[PDB]
Amino acid sequence: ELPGVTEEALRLKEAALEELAAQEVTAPLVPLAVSAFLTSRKKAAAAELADWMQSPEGQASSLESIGRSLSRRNHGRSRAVVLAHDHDEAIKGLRAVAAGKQAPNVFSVDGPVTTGPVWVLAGFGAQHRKMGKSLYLRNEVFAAWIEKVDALVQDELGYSVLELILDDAQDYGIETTQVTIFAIQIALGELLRHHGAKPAAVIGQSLGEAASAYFAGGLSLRDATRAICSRSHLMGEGEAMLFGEYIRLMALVEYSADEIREVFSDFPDLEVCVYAAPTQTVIGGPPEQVDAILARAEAEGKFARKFATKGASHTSQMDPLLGELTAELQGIKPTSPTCGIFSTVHEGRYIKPGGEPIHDVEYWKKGLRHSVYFTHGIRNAVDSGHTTFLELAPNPVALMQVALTTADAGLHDAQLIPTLARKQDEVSSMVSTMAQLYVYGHDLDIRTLFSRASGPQDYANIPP
Amino acid sequence: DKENFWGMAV
Ligand SMILES: *C(=O)CCCCCCCCCCCCCCC
Repeated sequence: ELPGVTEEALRLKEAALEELAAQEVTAPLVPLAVSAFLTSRKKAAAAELADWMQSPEGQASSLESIGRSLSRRNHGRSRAVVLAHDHDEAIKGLRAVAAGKQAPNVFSVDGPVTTGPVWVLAGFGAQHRKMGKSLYLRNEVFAAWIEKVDALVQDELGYSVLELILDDAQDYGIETTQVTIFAIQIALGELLRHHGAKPAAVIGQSLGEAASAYFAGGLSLRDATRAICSRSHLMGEGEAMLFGEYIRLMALVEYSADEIREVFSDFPDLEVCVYAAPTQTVIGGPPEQVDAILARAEAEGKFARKFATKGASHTSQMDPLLGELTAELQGIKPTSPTCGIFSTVHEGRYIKPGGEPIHDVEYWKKGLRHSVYFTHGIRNAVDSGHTTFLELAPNPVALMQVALTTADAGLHDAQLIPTLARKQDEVSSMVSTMAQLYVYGHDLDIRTLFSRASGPQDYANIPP
Repeated sequence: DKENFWGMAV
C-alpha cells in the first residue's frame, strides 16, 4: 500500500481552506450549450433562449439551472456555448450566437471537427508558484488524482509534492518543477476523462513525455511516475553540483533548424535542446557561447531568452546521468499504446494505437539526452488531419508554439485549447476547456458539468 | 500571443 497524505499537507490544507472560506465569493462561470441539426435552427434557439432570459421568469432562474436544462437537450451537429457569470453576459453572448457574430465568451461551429484531439503534455517553462492549488482545493476529482501521484512520489522520492502545491512560501526547482507539473498533468487529464474526454493522440515535450506515456497507455501510472522521478532528481542533483566551467545554459532563440545549422558554425559547443516552432529553437551550452548567440539575435532583431538552470537538458552533458537513469528504471513495463503517439523523442514519428511498445528504459535515456522534435511532431499531426490541440499545463506556453507550427503548415483555424493558466481562475479555466471540447464535437458528456439536481428548482423553464 | 480570460490565443 501507499503513504497517506502527510500531516503537514493536512496542516497547510486546513489553513488554505481557512483563507479560501474568507475571500469574497466570485460568481461561477456557467456554460450554456445551444444545439441543432442546422445552424439557422441553432441561431433561432439562441435568440429564443435570449428572449426568455430577458423575461421576469428567466431573470428569476439561476444560470446554473438554465445550464443544467440546456445540458440535458439532445446535442446535434451544429453547436454553440456561451460562457457566462451572469444574466447580462449570457444575453449578450446568445445574441452573438444568434447574429453569427464573434465574441470572446462565445464558441459556435457548424459541425464537429473531423479528427480527435491531440493532448499536448509539455511543461518546460510553465511552472509558477501557486500552480494547481486552487483547483486542488475546489475540485474533488482533481484533488484525488493529485493525492494519488503525491502518494506514489512520496514512495519514490520521500517527499510530498502536495505540500509544495499547498505552501505559498515554496517555489519550484529543477527537480520539483518536474514532478509537480507531472502531478498536475496527470490530474488534469483524469479530471477531463472523468467528464467523458479522451485523447485521439498525445504529443510530449521534454519533461511532459512521462505524462504523455501514461495517457497513451504506454506505461502504468506507477511506471510513468518512476520515469519522471528518476529523471528529475538525477537532474536536480547533477545541476546543483555545477559551477563555473561545467555550467551549461538553455535559451530560446528565434532561429529555425536551418538558420541554426549556419549560425552554429560560430559556436562549436552549442547544441539544440528543443525545436519548438518552425522559427524557434531552444539551444544549450557554455554561458559565453549562449550569451554570444543571444547578442547576435538581439542584433538581428530576433527574440531570445534564458532559462533558469545551471544544466542543459537534451545534450551530451546529460551523459553521466544515463548510467543511473538506466539502473533506476529497471522493471518498468512498457505497454502497447491505447492511443496514437507523436513521439518527439523519436524524431516526431507517429506510433499507432495497438502498435509496438516504445516506452522502455532506452526511450527515457534517449529523451533526456537528445533533441526534442516538437515542431516536427506537431507538423506530422497537422499533415495527418489533426486540428484540435489541447494542452494540459499550469500555463499554456507550448500551445503558443503549437500555433506557430499550425500556421506555418497553413492550418489557420486550428482548435487550440488551453487548461490552467497563471492569473486565471482555475475552475473557470476547466469549464471553458470542456465547453470548447463540447462545441467542436469531441467526446465530452456536458451533463457532468452540473451536479445531479436535488429538486425542481435546479432546472429552468427554458423555451422548447 | 495573449491567451485571454476564456482560453483564446489573441
Ligand atoms: C525537459 O526535460 C526539461 C524540463 C525541466 C526544467 C529544468 C531544466 C533541466 C536541466 C537539468 C540538467 C542538469 C543535470 C546536470 C548533470 C551533470
